[PDB]
Amino acid sequence: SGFRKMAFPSGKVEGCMVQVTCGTTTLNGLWLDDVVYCPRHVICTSEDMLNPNYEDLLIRKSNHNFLVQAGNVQLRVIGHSMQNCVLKLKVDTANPKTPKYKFVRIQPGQTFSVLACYNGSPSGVYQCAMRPNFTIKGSFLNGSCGSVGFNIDYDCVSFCYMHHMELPTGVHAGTDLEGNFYGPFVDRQTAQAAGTDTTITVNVLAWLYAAVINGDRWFLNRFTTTLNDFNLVAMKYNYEPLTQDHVDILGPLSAQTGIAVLDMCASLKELLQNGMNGRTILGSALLEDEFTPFDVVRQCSGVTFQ
Amino acid sequence: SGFRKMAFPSGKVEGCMVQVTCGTTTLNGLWLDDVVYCPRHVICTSEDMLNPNYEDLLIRKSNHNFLVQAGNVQLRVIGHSMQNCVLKLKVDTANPKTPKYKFVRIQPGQTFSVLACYNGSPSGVYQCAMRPNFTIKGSFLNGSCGSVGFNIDYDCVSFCYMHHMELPTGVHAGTDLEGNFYGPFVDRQTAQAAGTDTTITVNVLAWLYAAVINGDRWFLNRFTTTLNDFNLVAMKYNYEPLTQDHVDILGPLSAQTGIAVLDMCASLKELLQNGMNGRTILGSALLEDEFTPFDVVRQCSGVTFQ
Ligand SMILES: *[C@](O)(C(N)=O)[C@H](C[C@@H]1CCNC1=O)NC(=O)[C@H](CC1CC1)n1cccc(NC(=O)OC(C)(C)C)c1=O
Ligand SMILES: *[C@](O)(C(N)=O)[C@H](C[C@@H]1CCNC1=O)NC(=O)[C@H](CC1CC1)n1cccc(NC(=O)OC(C)(C)C)c1=O
Ligand SMILES: [Cl-]
Repeated sequence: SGFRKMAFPSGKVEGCMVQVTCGTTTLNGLWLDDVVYCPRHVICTSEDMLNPNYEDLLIRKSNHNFLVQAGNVQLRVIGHSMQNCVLKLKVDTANPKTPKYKFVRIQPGQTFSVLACYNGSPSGVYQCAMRPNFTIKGSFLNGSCGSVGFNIDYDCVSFCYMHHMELPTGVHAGTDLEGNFYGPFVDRQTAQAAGTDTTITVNVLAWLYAAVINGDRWFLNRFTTTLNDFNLVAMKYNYEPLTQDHVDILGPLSAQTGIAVLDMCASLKELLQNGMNGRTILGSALLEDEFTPFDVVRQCSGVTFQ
Repeated sequence: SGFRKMAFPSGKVEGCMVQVTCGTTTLNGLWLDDVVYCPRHVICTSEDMLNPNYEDLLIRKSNHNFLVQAGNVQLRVIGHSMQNCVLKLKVDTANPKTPKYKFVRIQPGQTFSVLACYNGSPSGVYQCAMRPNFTIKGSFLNGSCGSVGFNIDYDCVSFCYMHHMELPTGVHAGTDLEGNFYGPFVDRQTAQAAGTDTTITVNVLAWLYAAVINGDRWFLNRFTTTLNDFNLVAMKYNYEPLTQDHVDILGPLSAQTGIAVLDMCASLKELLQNGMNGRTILGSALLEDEFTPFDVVRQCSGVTFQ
């Protein structure tokens, strides 16, 4: 009973956070096995940030220019390389708390937990989504760079995000753990703007299913819709197109509630056209788009992590 | 920048969570030193839960009846006692990952993080407030009992909540770690209901401060109200009275933004009387009351925990 925006438990990632310092710049690093990963802009001064030639900057650095601290213990750096926009520091010590893990690149509309860190120390955890414009709506202050986003499957941590920068209107941009940016952003202190954002329709529908599961039913109507007619209405309110794959993906939730996906779509269509009339769904006065169908199943079925 | 509902890092609690099985009932326990703490209704069947005579049922229990599992490892139970609604199982092994901890009773209006567990394994983490009617709006399925609520200050875990119950309306009740219920609820199957709730005025003001810190300022106005005039209005909308102590507690946020509390209160008065008129504050179309002044200061100044 109840439905909450729920993060993964963070303990397996907490054990991997370290502090990386290069001269006067400090930020967070991820220590897995004998590698520490962090944003490459740890090597820049404020001078360099406007237009850094990173390759050039790194050449002038040495192993001993990188100070890596795990709690009380300094780790000796014995090597360094750059992959895309991340720096990999080989250290002499493998992390005894390294979990089973992999690195993944997620798609827009997918969700993940962020462990916000300052000076190598966990501060807080929260769930967000990769927006269709390839930003995230995070909560990040100066010092948070190198904080990571992740999913847990059973006992395997999938790392999908590392934090690099803030963009206009207080949204955030970063990379996968191979150092490729999500979206068309660069790690440069420069004028950059995200595209116009849209609502993740398939996630809105999953959350309507969560509502029904949790006993909010008032928005169910008597109608059905075609996919074509649903999209005509959705386009008009800046919703992402719903595809047949999305319809198929919502099938398990549809079977659990006995409400056909295109019946739920007719309900959503009406909500978009007429509004909510000051009425709430799962205690929300707007439609929520940061739960995937899998997130809903997980929470409503009680999936747990080893 | 940005502002999210943020839980504490859950790792220190995760290392304390175990599974407690008695006959047909499995739920979660908290393993600290050589004691496992769990809800005493673990000892009941179904006909027991009418009005269970806990003291009598416990006498008939053997230590051997309590199957405590910590990951792959059976903990041997060597004693058992009851304190109010909590069972203390003495086991032959002290938990090596026992953090620094305290047991505290929180006040209504204050927040904490919930680590929702099933079968002694973490499922997720989220932030809650102890409501003025002594319920929490959580997300708990069958198997969740024994999940705890906590705060962390530096390296110290303050355990404030252990989960026992769902009520009608999909809200939740439980005890402190000395086993005393928050509110007038009892641990048996008997029809039980939350009293009427109220909005935590001081928390709504803190969140309006959070919004200003983040540059969301459209609702600010040049007007001022007296405290009495504010309370005349807010009380009509089922908000808690704002006291001078609340005004003092908001001092830091007031000083940080330069906006006097009684200035800010005129915004709140106007938002109550006229609604938001299609706009949002920190992405919400409703007034949020589950951030304390401290939560705002912590998240907006990046304070850290290890
Ligand atoms: C990390 O480098 C860090 N040390 O934590 C920084 C985190 C951000 C600070 C404020 N919020 C954050 O998430 N990242 C930066 O400071 C980046 C560096 C990046 C380019 C390599 N950075 C530098 C300069 C400016 C900005 N952003 C900025 O000015 O944003 C607006 C919205 C004002 C245009 C930035 O992100
Ligand atoms: C735990 O005991 C557990 N095993 O996990 C139960 C957790 C709840 C089940 C679903 N969500 C929960 O939070 N708690 C109970 O089942 C309690 C037992 C407690 C009192 C000793 N319990 C027992 C009977 C009834 C109810 N509530 C109930 O039926 O509520 C509705 C809303 C259906 C009227 C209850 O919580
Ligand atoms: Cl809302």
